[PDB]
Amino acid sequence: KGEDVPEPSVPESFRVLVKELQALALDVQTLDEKDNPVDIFEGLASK
Amino acid sequence: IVVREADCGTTNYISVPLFQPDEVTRSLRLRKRADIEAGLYGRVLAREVEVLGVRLEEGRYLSMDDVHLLIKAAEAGEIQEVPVRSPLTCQTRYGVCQKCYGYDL
Amino acid sequence: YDGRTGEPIEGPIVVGQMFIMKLYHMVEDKMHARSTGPYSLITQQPLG
Amino acid sequence: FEARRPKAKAVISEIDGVVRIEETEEKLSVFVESEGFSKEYKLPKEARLLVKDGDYVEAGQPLTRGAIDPHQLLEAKGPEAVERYLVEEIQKVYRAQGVKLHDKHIEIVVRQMMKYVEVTDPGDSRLLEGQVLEKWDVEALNERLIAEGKTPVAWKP
Amino acid sequence: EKELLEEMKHPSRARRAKARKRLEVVRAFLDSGNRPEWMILEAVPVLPPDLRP
DNA sequence: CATCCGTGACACCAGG
DNA sequence: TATAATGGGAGCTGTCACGGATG
Ligand SMILES: [Zn+2]
Repeated sequence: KGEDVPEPSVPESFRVLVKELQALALDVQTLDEKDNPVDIFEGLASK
Repeated sequence: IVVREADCGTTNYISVPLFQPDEVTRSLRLRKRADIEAGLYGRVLAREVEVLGVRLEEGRYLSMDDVHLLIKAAEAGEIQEVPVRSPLTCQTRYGVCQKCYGYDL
Repeated sequence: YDGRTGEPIEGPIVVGQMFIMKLYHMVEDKMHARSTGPYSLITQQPLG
Repeated sequence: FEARRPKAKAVISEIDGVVRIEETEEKLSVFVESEGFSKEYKLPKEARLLVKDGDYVEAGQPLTRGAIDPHQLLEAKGPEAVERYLVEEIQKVYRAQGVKLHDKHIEIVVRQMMKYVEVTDPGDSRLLEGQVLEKWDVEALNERLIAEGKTPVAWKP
Repeated sequence: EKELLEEMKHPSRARRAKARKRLEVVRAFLDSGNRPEWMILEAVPVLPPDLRP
């Protein structure tokens, strides 16, 4: 379209790492500076 | 390790020797030019140096000519070691500062 | 003689017949480029 | 770079003193004698010596020839000595092969090697004797405890 | 933690060392908030199927 | 305060 | 668904350093 490229987002292989660690009974939590969880899966995996 | 600031304000430094003991254990002889250059070039003087009638000020970035001058001074017996800012003594957390590192070679 | 000028090479040059082979590593088989293409199942990264 | 105890390790003096050789036809030892102390270094008979008898040797000065154990040099002579030794010994190899290379980079790496410390007395802190932590963190804790007026942590490099 | 701190004052060097080694794990679990029993699995997780196609 | 032993790690791209 | 049956079977051959166990 002739537009400048957008700022990127989380690469999928890090989501794969997080899920393969959860499969090892390890909770990996992306946090903000207030130590509140950040959802890199955009709610698609939280009930 | 990144250059994270311009100066950590440390007063510490290292002293690059211009002489090494002879393997004969006889005396101290001048180091090789290339070795002194790899030890001093592009670095920041941590203290005032006055040799051969030239003032090399604190905070000065030693150019190659400054190194050749210091070698000449050591040959004339006016200096045996050079005080110099170094990452060994930088106090920047998670890296080093600009003065301690020195030149971008 | 330099073919571009007709002047000679300033010195005498070694010239003679040599046996030279064309090895199996031809650029026709190796030049490759890609804008976008297939990606991998689990990693979603480009194939190799 | 791995700070490994060399195979052909040189024997260094733990303290200062004067050299006293004692070499039987079958065995050999070297004695460093202080004003009120004496250290015995029993080494094999065929080891090359660097000490003329009756000489004054610094702490950590090599008696035998060979490569110095960096950890022994650290205990004997301190961090500045180990940094000097590592930088110079690496540069010896690089100069030998004709490679020009600035001490800056080796010093960066050595700085990362000297990054940690070992607690010797916890003082008024929650730390433990033998606990390993970062020099920066123990120095921050000690500055906060000196601000609080408490006993700081005694740490070893 | 209290028993191990008492052990840390022992004249033996090896006993002090082993007390420190145990107390480091104890204090890791304490400061983190993890129950030790969680090192034992009751519900084994299952990886999403697209990651094992 | 040693020896013995189990467990890590052992270059990059390419095509395969 | 019924005779009796009752303990396996390969393995196949680095090089070093490090931290922990034992002895
Ligand atoms: Zn600095």
